[PDB]
Amino acid sequence: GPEEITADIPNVGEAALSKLDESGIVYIGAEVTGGDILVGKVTPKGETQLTPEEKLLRAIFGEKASDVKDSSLRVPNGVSGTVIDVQVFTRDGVEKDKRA
Amino acid sequence: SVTEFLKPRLVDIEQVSSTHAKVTLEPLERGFGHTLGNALRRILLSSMPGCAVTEVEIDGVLHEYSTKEGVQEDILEILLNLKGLAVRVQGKDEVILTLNKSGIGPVTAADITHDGDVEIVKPQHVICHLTDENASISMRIKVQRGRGYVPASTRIHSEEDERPIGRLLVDACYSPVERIAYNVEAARVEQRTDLDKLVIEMETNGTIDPEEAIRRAATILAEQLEAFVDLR
Amino acid sequence: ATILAEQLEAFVDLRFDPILLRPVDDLELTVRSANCLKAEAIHYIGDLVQRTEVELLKTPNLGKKSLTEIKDVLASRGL
Amino acid sequence: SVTEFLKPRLVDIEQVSSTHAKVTLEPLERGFGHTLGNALRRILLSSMPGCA
Amino acid sequence: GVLKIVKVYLAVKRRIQPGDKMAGRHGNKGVISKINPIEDMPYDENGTPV
Amino acid sequence: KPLVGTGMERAVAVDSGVTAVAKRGGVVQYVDASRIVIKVNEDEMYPGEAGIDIYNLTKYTRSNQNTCINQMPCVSLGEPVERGDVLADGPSTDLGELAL
Amino acid sequence: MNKEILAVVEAVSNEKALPREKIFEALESALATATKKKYEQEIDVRVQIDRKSGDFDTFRRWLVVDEVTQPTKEITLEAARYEDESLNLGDYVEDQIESVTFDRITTQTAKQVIVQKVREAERAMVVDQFREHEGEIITGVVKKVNRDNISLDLGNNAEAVILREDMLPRENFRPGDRVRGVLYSVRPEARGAQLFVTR
Repeated sequence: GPEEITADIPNVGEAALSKLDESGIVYIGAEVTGGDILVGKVTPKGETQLTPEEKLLRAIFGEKASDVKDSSLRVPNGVSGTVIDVQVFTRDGVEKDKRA
Repeated sequence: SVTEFLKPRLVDIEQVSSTHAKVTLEPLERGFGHTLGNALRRILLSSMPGCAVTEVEIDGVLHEYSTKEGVQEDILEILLNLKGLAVRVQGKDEVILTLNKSGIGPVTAADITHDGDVEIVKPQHVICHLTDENASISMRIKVQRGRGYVPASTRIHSEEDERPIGRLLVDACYSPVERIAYNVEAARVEQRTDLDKLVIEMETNGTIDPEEAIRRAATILAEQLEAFVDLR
Repeated sequence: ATILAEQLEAFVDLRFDPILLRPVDDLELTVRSANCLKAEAIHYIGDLVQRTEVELLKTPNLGKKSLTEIKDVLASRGL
Repeated sequence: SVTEFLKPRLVDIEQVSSTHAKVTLEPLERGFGHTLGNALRRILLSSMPGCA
Repeated sequence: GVLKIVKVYLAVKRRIQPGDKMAGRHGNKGVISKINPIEDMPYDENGTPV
Repeated sequence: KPLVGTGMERAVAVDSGVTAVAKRGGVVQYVDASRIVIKVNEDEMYPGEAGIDIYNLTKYTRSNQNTCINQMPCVSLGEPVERGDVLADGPSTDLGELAL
Repeated sequence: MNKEILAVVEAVSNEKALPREKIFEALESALATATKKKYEQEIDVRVQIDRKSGDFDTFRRWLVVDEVTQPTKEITLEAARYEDESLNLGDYVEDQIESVTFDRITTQTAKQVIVQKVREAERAMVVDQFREHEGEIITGVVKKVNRDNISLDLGNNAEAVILREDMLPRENFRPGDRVRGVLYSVRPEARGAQLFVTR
C-alpha cells in the first residue's frame, strides 16, 4: 500500500512529535538535532485495508503496530541546525497536503 | 627604609571622553609599577563584569536566517548590530526592553523604551533601517549581566528549558573593556628620585567607570592572593 | 604574597497600587465593561481589588462577554 | 553569581630538600595562573628584603 | 513509483576552532593550533593586541 | 574588502552572476532586503511599459558545496543608479569588489 | 463532524461494555478536556452531544464560589439577576460555542479518554458480575508472578490481582498452580486487585 505523511507515528513520545506540525512536517525555524523527526512517514506492512479496526483500535493494546511500520526521516547523527526551508513536490492525481 | 614599602594610591582620573580615560597611580617602588600594572591589565581584559544582550524576540520573525519586509538589513544583520549594543543595568541582572518603531528612517538605540533603571550609553547607535512608510517593527530584547564571552552554543547545550520558535539567541560579550595600555614613568616626591608612577589608559564601551574597574581588579587580585598568603 | 596584597590595601577597599488609584478604564478592558464596572459603584480599581467579587451582573446593562471580561482582567492584573 | 571566583583547593607542597620546594595550586581561573606566577616571580626576584 | 517528495534545508552556523585550515593568498597554509585569550597575545605600545 | 588588492576584484565580481547589476539606469524607488524596485530614467524608457524593474535577490540558498548564497542590498532609497552599477553584493563581495 | 461520531460509536466491538450513553459521556468529558487545553485558562465544561438529535454544542460549568483565582470558573454567590440562573450555587450556562475538535490535543485527549473509559467499564462489569461470588470458591489460572503481587485469569476478560497483604503468612499461591479458591472479598472501589481471592 502507498505510504503517506502523517503526524501519528507508532511508539514515539509526544516530545518527538512536538516539533512536527499537524500535517507531519517540522515547523520552519525550529531548532533540531540528531535523532529528531523532521518528517513522519509510515509504511504499510503485513496487512491493511481494514479501516473499522483502525478506527476502533487506534489506541487499544494491539495498536496495529505491525500494520504500519515507522519510516520517518531523521536528522543524521552529529548534525545540528535550524530548519529554514521546506519544499513539497506532489505528482498529479494525488491530493495535496496543506503545507504545499 | 628597606623593610617598609611606600603605599601607592590613586591620584588622578583623567576622563578624555565617554569611553577613553586615563588613571594615575602614585607612588610605586622600582619594578612594582610594571608588575602590578601588568596584573591589572590581565585582570581588566578577562574579569570585568558587564551587561550584554542574550536573547532577542521579533513578532514577525521566526528564525534569524529569514528576512522581514520593510527592513533594509537582514535579521542576522540586526542581531549582529544588537550584539555590539552597550547598556548599563542597575538594580538587577535581568532586563527586558521593548523597541517599537514605524516609518521610514533608521532605528537608533534611543527608540528603546527605557525603564529608568537601565541606561543607554549610545542613543545614536543604529540597529536597522525601515525603508517602507507602512512598516512597523516590534522587538523584545533580553539583557543580562556576566563575565567573559558566553557563546550561544553553550546556551543551547545547557538547554535549561525549551524555547518557543522565534526566540533568537545571540552571542554574549559581557566584557566592557576593549583596550588597556599601561605606562611607567618617573615620579618626583620628597627628593626620592627613584619612585615611579603608573598611567593606565582604558578604552571601554562606557558602561563601567574606570575607577570602579580598577577597584574591582584590585579586589579580585587581593582575593586571589589571599590563598597564597594563607599557604594552607 | 603579603607584600603584594598589602600593596593593594589602598586600592581594594572592599568587603495599594498605582493602578488601583487609576480609574477602572485602565484595566485594559472593553469600554462596555468599564461602564459595567462604573455601574457597580466601583469607579476605582482599588475598591474592586480589595473587596470580594460582588454585584458582577446585578447592575443593569450587562452582557455576557463584559461580565466575563471584568472578572478576567481583575484576576489577571492581580493588584 | 558574578563576583564569585574560583579558589585553589588542592594546595600541595612537596619538599625536595631543605631549600628546594614545589607548590601545586589547583584549580585557577583561565589565565589567572600566569598572572599569579609572573607577579610572584618578579616580587621574589627583585623585591624580597634580605641581608647580603 | 514515488508520489511525494519532501525537502528540508538545515542551516548550520560553524565557528572557527582548532584544526580548521587557514591560509593567505601567497600559498602559506596551516591549521589553527590554539584559541589564545585576548590578554595573552602580544601588544604594541598603544596596547592593541595582534 | 582586501586592504591590498590587484584591482581585478571589480571585474571578477561584475562578470560573475553572484551580484545584481542594474540593467538600466534610474533611481531606487523601493529598497528592501528581499527585493529592489527601480524606476528607470526618462532617457532609457522602453516604449509602452510602466518603467519599473524588480530584482529579487536570492537569500540563503544552498550552493553546490553546501554553502549559503546571500545577496545583500547595497544602494539606498533615492540613490541614483546607472547601467553596470552593482545593486546588491553577492557572497564574498563588498561594494562590488570580490572579497574572499 | 457528526458522521465521524456515529462511525466511532457504531464500530465499538464491546457494544455491551460501551453503551451509547456512557461512551458519549466519555466523549463529552474528552471534549471538555480539549477545551481546557485550547484556552490558556482552566474552565471545566460539559458538551451534551445530543446523541440522537444531531450535531453537538458546548456548555460552561461555573462552580459558584467566592474565589477570584481562575476567573473562567468563578461566579458570585448572589449574581443571579439575568441569564436565567435564579439559584445560589451550582448555576451553569450555555455560553461558549463552536469548540474545535480537530487538533492534536483534542484528538489525543479524546482517544485517551475513550480507552480509559473502556478500561473502567470493563473493570466495572467484571466486578459487578463477580461480586455475588464473594464467599464462594472459584478457580483460576495465574499468568504473571512478581515479588509483591501476582495475577490470575478467570475468563471473559476477567483479571485478578492478589497482593502480599492478602496472602496469609503461611499459605501462598505458587507460580503456575491452578486451584479452586474461596472469594474472600470483592472491591469495586479499587481498580487494582479487583478480585481479592485467597484462602
